[PDB]
Amino acid sequence: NLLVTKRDGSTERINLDKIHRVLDAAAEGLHNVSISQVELRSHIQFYDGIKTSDIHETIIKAAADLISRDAPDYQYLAARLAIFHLRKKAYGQFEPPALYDHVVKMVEMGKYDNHLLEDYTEEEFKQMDTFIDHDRDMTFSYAAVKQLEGKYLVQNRVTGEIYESAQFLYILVAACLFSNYPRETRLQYVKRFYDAVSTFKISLPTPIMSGVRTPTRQFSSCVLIECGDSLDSINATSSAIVKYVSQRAGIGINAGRIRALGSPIRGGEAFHTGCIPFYKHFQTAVKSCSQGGVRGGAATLFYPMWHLEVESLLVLKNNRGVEGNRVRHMDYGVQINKLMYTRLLKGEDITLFSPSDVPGLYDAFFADQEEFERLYTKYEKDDSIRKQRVKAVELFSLMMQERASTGRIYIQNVDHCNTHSPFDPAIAPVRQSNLCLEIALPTKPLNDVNDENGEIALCTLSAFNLGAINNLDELEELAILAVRALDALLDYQDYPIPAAKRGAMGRRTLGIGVINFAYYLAKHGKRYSDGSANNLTHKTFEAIQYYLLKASNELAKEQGACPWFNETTYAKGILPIDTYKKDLDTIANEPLHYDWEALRESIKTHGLRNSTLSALMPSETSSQISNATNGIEPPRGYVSIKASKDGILRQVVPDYEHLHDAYELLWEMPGNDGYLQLVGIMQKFIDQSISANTNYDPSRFPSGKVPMQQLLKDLLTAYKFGVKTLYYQNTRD
Amino acid sequence: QNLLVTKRDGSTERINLDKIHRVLDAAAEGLHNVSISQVELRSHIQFYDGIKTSDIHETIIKAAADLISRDAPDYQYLAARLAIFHLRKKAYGQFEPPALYDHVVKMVEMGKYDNHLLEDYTEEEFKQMDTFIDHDRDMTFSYAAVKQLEGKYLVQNRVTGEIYESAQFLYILVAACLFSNYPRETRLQYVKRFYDAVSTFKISLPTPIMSGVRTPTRQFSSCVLIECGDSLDSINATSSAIVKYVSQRAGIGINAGRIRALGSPIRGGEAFHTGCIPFYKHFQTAVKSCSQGGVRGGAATLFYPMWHLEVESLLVLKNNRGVEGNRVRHMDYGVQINKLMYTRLLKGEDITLFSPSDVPGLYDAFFADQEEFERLYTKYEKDDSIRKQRVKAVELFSLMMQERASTGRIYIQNVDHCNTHSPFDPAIAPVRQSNLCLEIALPTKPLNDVNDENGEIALCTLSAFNLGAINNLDELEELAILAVRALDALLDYQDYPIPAAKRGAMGRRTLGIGVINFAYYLAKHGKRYSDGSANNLTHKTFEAIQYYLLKASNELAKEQGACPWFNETTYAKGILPIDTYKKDLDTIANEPLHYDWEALRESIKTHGLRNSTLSALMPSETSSQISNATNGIEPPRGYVSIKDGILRQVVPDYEHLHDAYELLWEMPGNDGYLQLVGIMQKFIDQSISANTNYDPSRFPSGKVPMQQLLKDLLTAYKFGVKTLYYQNTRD
Ligand SMILES: Nc1ncnc2c1ncn2[C@@H]1O[C@H](COP(=O)(O)OP(=O)(O)OP(=O)(O)O)[C@@H](O)[C@H]1O
Ligand SMILES: Nc1ncnc2c1ncn2[C@@H]1O[C@H](COP(=O)(O)OP(=O)(O)OP(=O)(O)O)[C@@H](O)[C@H]1O
Ligand SMILES: Nc1ncnc2c1ncn2[C@@H]1O[C@H](COP(=O)(O)OP(=O)(O)OP(=O)(O)O)[C@@H](O)[C@H]1O
Ligand SMILES: Nc1ncnc2c1ncn2[C@@H]1O[C@H](COP(=O)(O)OP(=O)(O)OP(=O)(O)O)[C@@H](O)[C@H]1O
Ligand SMILES: Nc1ncnc2c1ncn2[C@@H]1O[C@H](COP(=O)(O)OP(=O)(O)OP(=O)(O)O)[C@@H](O)[C@H]1O
Ligand SMILES: Nc1ncnc2c1ncn2[C@@H]1O[C@H](COP(=O)(O)OP(=O)(O)OP(=O)(O)O)[C@@H](O)[C@H]1O
Ligand SMILES: Nc1ccn([C@@H]2O[C@H](COP(=O)(O)OP(=O)(O)O)[C@@H](O)[C@H]2O)c(=O)n1
Ligand SMILES: Nc1ccn([C@@H]2O[C@H](COP(=O)(O)OP(=O)(O)O)[C@@H](O)[C@H]2O)c(=O)n1
Ligand SMILES: [Mg+2]
Ligand SMILES: [Mg+2]
Ligand SMILES: [Mg+2]
Ligand SMILES: [Mg+2]
Repeated sequence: NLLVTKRDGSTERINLDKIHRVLDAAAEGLHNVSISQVELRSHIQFYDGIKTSDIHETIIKAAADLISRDAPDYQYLAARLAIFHLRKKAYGQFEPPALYDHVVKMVEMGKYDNHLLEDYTEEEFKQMDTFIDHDRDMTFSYAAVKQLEGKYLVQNRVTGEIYESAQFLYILVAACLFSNYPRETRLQYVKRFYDAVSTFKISLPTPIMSGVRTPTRQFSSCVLIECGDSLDSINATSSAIVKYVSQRAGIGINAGRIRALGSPIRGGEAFHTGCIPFYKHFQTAVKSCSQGGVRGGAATLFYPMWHLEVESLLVLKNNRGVEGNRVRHMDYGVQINKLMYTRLLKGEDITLFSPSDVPGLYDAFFADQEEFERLYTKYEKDDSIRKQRVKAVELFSLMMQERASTGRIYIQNVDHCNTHSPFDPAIAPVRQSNLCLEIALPTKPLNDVNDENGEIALCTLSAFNLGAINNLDELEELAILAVRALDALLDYQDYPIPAAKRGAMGRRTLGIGVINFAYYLAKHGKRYSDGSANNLTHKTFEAIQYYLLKASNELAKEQGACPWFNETTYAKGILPIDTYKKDLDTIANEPLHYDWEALRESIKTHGLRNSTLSALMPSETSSQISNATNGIEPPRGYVSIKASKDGILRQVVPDYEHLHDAYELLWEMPGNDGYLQLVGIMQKFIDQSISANTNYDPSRFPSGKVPMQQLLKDLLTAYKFGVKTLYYQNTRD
Repeated sequence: QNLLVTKRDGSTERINLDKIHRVLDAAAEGLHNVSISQVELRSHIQFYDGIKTSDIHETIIKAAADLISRDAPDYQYLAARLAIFHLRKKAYGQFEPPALYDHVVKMVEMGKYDNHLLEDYTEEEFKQMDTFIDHDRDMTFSYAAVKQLEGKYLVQNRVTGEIYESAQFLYILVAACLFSNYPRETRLQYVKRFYDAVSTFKISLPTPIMSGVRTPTRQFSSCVLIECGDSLDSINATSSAIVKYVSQRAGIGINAGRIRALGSPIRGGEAFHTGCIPFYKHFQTAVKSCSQGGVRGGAATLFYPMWHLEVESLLVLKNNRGVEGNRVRHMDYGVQINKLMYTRLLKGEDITLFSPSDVPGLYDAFFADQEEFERLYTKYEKDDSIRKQRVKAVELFSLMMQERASTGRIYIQNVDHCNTHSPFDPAIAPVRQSNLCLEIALPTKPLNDVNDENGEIALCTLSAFNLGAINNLDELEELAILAVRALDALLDYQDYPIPAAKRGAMGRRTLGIGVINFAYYLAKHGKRYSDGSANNLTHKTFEAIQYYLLKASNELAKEQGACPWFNETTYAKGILPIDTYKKDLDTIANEPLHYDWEALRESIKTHGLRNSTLSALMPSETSSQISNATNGIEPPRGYVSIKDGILRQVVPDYEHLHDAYELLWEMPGNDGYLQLVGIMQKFIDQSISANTNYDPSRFPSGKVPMQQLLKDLLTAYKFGVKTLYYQNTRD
């Protein structure tokens, strides 16, 4: 005699057969799943007059809780049930409308960009509708669908109303990005690109997934802003942060130029009150807005190791201090070079300077290591220059201690970023990184928010799904599609800050990485830790960079090289294979299989459409769409528990049934050596950097505490193999 | 063995107590009831072998300063002169200052003085200005004055600590700079007259003028008012202007009430608005990012309407019982209230809260049109389609007064009073905010960029009349001419880092001239604050002040032209403050107008005013110490006030007036004080930094009841009080 409340507000007798019908449809083709089990977990929570939507959410939750090693197919059962509900939420029915009718209505509501109706005819929308396979929504895993409804699908962030479905997302991303292409080839690209992303061969980032089709055009994930030593630059930097955080971007801030506490201002008219009060101002700029209504804003701030306030800056995330000297809600990257490590190894002292007191030292730190060492030792001997001496061991230990405590103190090897780089340090040095330490681009400080002479670096991302290819030669066509889409995006999107448009239009920097690398190694029967994957990694990432360059080179023939191509090492006929750190020759003997010399000349002759092409991002969120292992990281477990706005999610490794023994889980590794070696080998070909993690299990160490010696050893090992940056440090609980 | 001292050059010589004694005799000349032996004994015991001669001098300064008392007040002059002696050595290497011209040349060469001085004046003119100077006026400072001189005002290295000048050089060059664009026929006559006025303490100058005017950095406006719009572009523009102006000696008043509430849709729902508090935090770090020109810390007051949707969250931002996520403690706040809000309180009704983005026209009418506000308010209160929240008026007001009592830093602005009794036409240029210390009330316009030419930032330049230095009220005629001319010339002389600020300054040319030594003034007339015995005297006094201020600015309009936007003032329509004051004042004062305001009215309507505003009563907490004045209109805490460390300051003429003063905690309540404020406000163009005071021990169970807090609040409104500054609670 129990009643349920329908969508129209009316009530009718409960019908358990209707629910069974829906469960049957979602369980089609699945193995080792039980409808009864979901029913048992669901029926008990029903009550008189329960809303029909609350019933649907109950059975989704019930199926999601049953995701396990014994029955992994619950990941599709839970996903499909969620898909069913999302259809009702968006369309009021299961079957999606015609694409054209959908677009017209959505443009009328102001949810889609007007250009869609201007750039495509009704005939073309009907033709694009034939490209769409809505049954591909039944190929998602549960974690994927939660990211879709939570972040990616176009929706009202106040109401919660869903406006679209996954395949409309995919086709309109493709339609918008190729909207400026000639009608002779346009739809052919739209279809090819739609297939590539909807069948998970190419992975798209969050701001593209949630942005490309909306009236707000900003799809770059990474924004790099260099701050100058003036109030005008600090104000400009702060404004650019607020504007770009609110428009879907994560921020990298370089504030190393700012003079130290106690420095004179205007000849001594003022006493400099320090960097920390300005860091706080950058922090509130980041936390002032949400990231385009999708997630919270975040930033990583960079400063040199030899900065005079470095001992104060290193403990900014430490919870044991007053608010006066704590800036906890930002991450930090300490910038290091060969000389600093040398002082550590020789057990010597490091001299701290304010960049305002040492002419030329800051610039040489990134561009010229010989000049740096000349100026550094010269200023160390100058009594007239304000300075402070610290033991290198104590300084490094403090850094690694804070890195261990928080996990969010990062390292950037600035010499590696410039000796092995797509840029000439004498023309455009790399002086910072981004939020997740995989981006390395040239920048220039601003004197105003609208300063035409400043440069903010933008990087637009994507990733190759290494688990979705049978041969490395598939990367060629995939690279062409990826490069063309991201490069066309640069002309398509808008730029709230003029200095950012400068860097984007001048360099056209792309950052394309990989996902499902752990799955990839598992299929080849290799491991992270023992070194069995060294040569396979070398072979694999050679193919990736080669086809990326080849695609960008061909696109230069068609549309012209980027305006500032002559500032690259590529322009001088220098390739990544020429400048890598030679210690890599001791850990890999895989030969080059592709014709780089023919490629070298073609680049030297026609140039590149893009100054950078590769960067290995963590893909923490975006990789969940294809149920991939994120980036290059090994999974935590066969069934991982990840975070979400709704609650906890269970995510299964791809093909657990056949590869349960093939995977090497994160905490099954003896140490970081094997991992750091793979990262170094990757870096040989990667244009920018890699979001490299370090991992430590306290229980594997005596007295349950990781010795400082081990931390410093892995740090030096990373530098030895040319690793440019270090991201998270994970400490097991 | 013999005890040695270390000289300045690093050498040593046998200690000579006679040298110290001789220095003490020079500083004690003409003083009474002081003992050199007392100072020497306290100093000698702290001496040690090889003691630096400069540490010797600092010791005898401390010794004299510790003997400052009611019994022997002249130690305040003993300690000061000793401090002046030492400051001479630091700046010149000797007691006697160099010739003015040689000093200026060297300081310009060192980059400590502005280049224009050597361009605008000849060597002959500097030698002539040197004849105006009386360096012996340095011996007329009190100790607190000299501590502010060496600490904040004298040109010095903020990293080194090196002093570069003395007080009379400060005074002569402030005058020389401000009148530097004057015709040579009258220029040096203005320089001498103005130098005499400030060095003999007739006119009091504010901190950024005292520490700024002669330096290469030209920004001397004390108050900067920035209105923020509901957009990121405006928020970014506001943040930039704050950082720039704090760094250049200014205090900030922020209007952030237009910002839509937490939960509001953005771009039709593309985003969820995360609230005002994260932006308030961004403003706080902007204020605290810089020092104020190297002199003191940055500070700001932020303003919002009482009917804002987040008002309950905004009111507790200084409350120390919360996580950092919803606490912005290092800023002050001004709650904006009007008649309709008070009515709901008195009637025991509800107040409806809105986000200004959801109530078209309500925010503007809140300041400009009380009739239209009530129409829109009641209309929107019944609209179900409009997001809203209802709160009992009693509970909302109690929360506000609770946080005001706990912190002392939650302020009140009666926005209707600020626009019905104003030099500005609310239909053209409404007053929508105040400043840091709640005495400034000027028009603003939000910016869309830091370089936006269509925005308006309000700047106010300050000064004060020393009421304890005048013999008759007609001496204000001369002093007003000097004060107005100096501040008006300053506007063309100084620079403007933000274009929107230059717009308001050049367009309205708003000045804020107040008073100091008011407590000393009442004491000389045998009046008190509390009983109402000074109501008519206050009326008579502040009538003369505003009249002579308007008259000075009216004459200045004839000579140089009225301000560009004079047409936006009530003065332009022939309306005077004596026409628009709150009528309840007629019940607490029957003093007639002694000056010809009708003749002035005709003159203003014809020739205009050089300045849109002229009067504002600032607290003058720092600047008043220079003349050893009682600060502003506030009564002293004691005969010896304790304000490097601790300072002792004696009220002027303690010997003859110890019985005439009425100390702060000798008062029954705030009624007598609030009536004086209301009477003052009748003539004041802008507002007054009005304090409320409470002694818990006078109340049952040692706690001031909310009913009493609300009574004083309503009393202030009753008498047309525009703003409320500090609430002081006795310990
Ligand atoms: N009478 C019912 N008794 C039990 N479950 C029901 C009943 N009607 C619908 N459900 C279940 O509720 C869930 C949500 O279905 P649905 O979104 O179609 O709700 P609805 O009220 O039927 O909507 P509409 O009337 O627009 O079709 C489904 O799992 C469906 O099987
Ligand atoms: N052909 C289908 N294949 C898969 N899922 C479907 C199909 N048709 C409908 N669904 C989904 O199943 C759920 C229930 O659909 P539907 O409203 O038709 O049934 P019901 O609500 O149980 O019954 P009714 O609403 O007619 O009382 C919805 O979430 C809908 O999107
Ligand atoms: N009042 C202040 N308080 C604290 N820091 C300040 C202040 N003014 C400027 N700074 C800092 O001093 C540095 C220089 O400031 P800025 O360049 O804008 O002024 P400037 O006139 O060029 O002086 P300088 O010639 O010394 O550089 C910057 O790091 C800025 O943040
Ligand atoms: N991502 C964001 N997170 C939080 N607050 C935001 C964000 N973007 C904008 N805001 C706030 O929303 C308000 C409106 O923003 P703004 O005017 O700059 O953008 P807009 O495109 O004009 O949007 P709208 O048309 O809704 O006004 C401002 O108060 C601003 O601070
Ligand atoms: N030999 C001394 N013994 C004791 N007190 C002294 C001696 N010389 C100076 N003083 C006192 O020290 C204080 C500081 O005086 P002053 O600045 O002139 O020091 P100084 O070393 O004598 O400098 P300078 O050489 O420039 O005259 C004064 O009170 C002075 O009387
Ligand atoms: N004529 C004066 N009137 C008042 N104070 C003076 C006079 N001459 C000097 N002083 C002050 O007295 C202090 C001491 O002056 P001065 O250096 O000449 O004497 P001293 O330090 O005691 O002895 P010494 O000759 O060893 O320096 C200084 O602070 C100086 O400014
Ligand atoms: N929570 C996050 C995650 C990523 N990012 C940005 O996205 C870049 C790559 O991160 P990612 O590949 O994990 O991001 P997703 O696109 O996978 O969400 C980083 O450099 C950040 O700039 C961010 O701003 N905020
Ligand atoms: N600590 C202070 C005090 C005052 N002020 C500014 O000075 C104005 C009047 O204060 P005041 O007259 O007490 O300042 P002084 O000139 O006496 O130092 C206020 O409106 C503030 O804008 C400031 O910026 N910082
Ligand atoms: Mg139904
Ligand atoms: Mg500078
Ligand atoms: Mg001496
Ligand atoms: Mg807007």
